Amino acid sequence: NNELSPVALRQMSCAAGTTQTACTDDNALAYYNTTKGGRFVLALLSDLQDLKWARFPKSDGTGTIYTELEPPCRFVTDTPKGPKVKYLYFIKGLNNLNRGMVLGSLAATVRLQ
Amino acid sequence: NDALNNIINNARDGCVPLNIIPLTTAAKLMVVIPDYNTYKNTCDGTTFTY
Amino acid sequence: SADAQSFLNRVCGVSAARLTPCGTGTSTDVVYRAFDIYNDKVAGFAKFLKTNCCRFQEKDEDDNLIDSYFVVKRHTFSNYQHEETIYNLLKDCPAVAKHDFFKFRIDGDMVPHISRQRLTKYTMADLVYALRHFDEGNCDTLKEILVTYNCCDDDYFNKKDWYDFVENPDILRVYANLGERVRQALLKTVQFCDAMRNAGIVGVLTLDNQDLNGNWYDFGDFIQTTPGSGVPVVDSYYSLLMPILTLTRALTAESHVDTDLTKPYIKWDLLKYDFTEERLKLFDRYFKYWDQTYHPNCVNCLDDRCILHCA
RNA sequence: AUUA
Ligand SMILES: Nc1nc2c(ncn2[C@@H]2O[C@H](COP(=O)(O)OP(=O)(O)NP(=O)(O)O)[C@@H](O)[C@H]2O)c(=O)[nH]1
Ligand SMILES: [Mg+2]
Ligand SMILES: [Zn+2]
Repeated sequence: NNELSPVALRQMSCAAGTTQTACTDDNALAYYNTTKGGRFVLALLSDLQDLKWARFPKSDGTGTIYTELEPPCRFVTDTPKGPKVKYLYFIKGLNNLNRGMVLGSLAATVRLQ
Repeated sequence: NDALNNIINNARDGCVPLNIIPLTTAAKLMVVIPDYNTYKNTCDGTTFTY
Repeated sequence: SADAQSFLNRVCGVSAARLTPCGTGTSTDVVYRAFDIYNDKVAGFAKFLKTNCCRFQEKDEDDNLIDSYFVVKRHTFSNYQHEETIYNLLKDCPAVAKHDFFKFRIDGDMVPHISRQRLTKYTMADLVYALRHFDEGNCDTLKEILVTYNCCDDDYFNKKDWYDFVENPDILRVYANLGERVRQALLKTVQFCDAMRNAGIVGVLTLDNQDLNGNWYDFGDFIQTTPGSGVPVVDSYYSLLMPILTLTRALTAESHVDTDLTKPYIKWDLLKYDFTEERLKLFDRYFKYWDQTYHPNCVNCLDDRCILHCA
């Protein structure tokens, strides 16, 4: 038994763009984690189709980082809504264990296709 | 200064390891032999290869 | 009546199946082995006690026992379907042991079994634990492993101070006979990681799910994702296996012409001193899925921790 | 692994 993060995590909210300051209001289901030292997001989901940038606000507000994203992946979801498509992203430099954590939680707690 | 120059110019930028300068440019060789069994396997005869 | 002699020929597959029970009937077998556990209430790398397994050793032409076992286990019905699905997705890899799913009745009810074919007696975790927790008072596992793979003979241990490093420096030559097995295990691990990435499966790799031939099994803690987006976690595996890579000198075959232990050595020119590309090729060949930037020259490191990591 |  070597499980991949039994106790899960909580939350997904805020914004995104494609060229630095292109993040206007909210274009991301920026997913998970409020660590013990502070809010540190892990996963990003996008009902849109192409984004390279985002801006998550936290604590001071003045400190809100223009995150560099990575080339996306695509999948369809088994929501009660029906046909729903996003394009998956992770914050760049995210190590393998964190991606495994968020993928396992997303797949095992909520239904996808 | 002729063998040293000959092996320096073959280097792609002028740098060579220090451990191969006596190995390829020295004129004299010294061998220390513990016993006869080692002697007959290293420098037997009048000319040997190393 | 029946049962034992019918379970025997049901576990017996379709290839040759010359089997003999390991002192059991239809019941399980109990052993003392090493595991790597993390299940939210327990953690560590210790020797627990296995409980649910029936083992059948395999014979050959001259009716003498061989190093091949058929391990069949029983469990619930949901794990049956989950493991069957994952194996069906992963069955074409040449680094995955051959599974066999069947159903057999022990009583009025029918219970499911999963049978794995042609495993060895010990896993890689057993070897790592034996070498990392040495005790000359009781080292039966290490001696058995050494004698079953033609590293030495049973009378080598009649010597005293056979294990010492200062006295008897021949134990280094004795240990250096497992390097090829370790290297083949590393290559099969890389193959398994590639297959998992291509199939879209997420899981964490441990040392006790791989035997001493390199084959993999036990897909009970894996999940499923979209194809092409799989991710294996290989931190504990490589981190725990690292100290054994230099004791056994596993990378000796890399100094020969075609990475073959029967050909002469490579003849580098005496004027070459960079070797910056060979290091990258070796890292990409043996440590492909280790996800942390590697600097061949430690002048480009970011701090002392990175210097330690790359050195 | 002692969750089978
Ligand atoms: N290679 C090998 N391992 C054995 C044998 N008998 C018992 N074992 C031990 O028992 C385990 C049997 O495999 P399995 O239970 O599928 O692996 P696991 O790591 O315990 N996971 P799980 O309990 O989720 O099935 C191995 O991990 C190993 O440590 C044997 O004959 N060969
Ligand atoms: Mg087990
Ligand atoms: Zn570094």
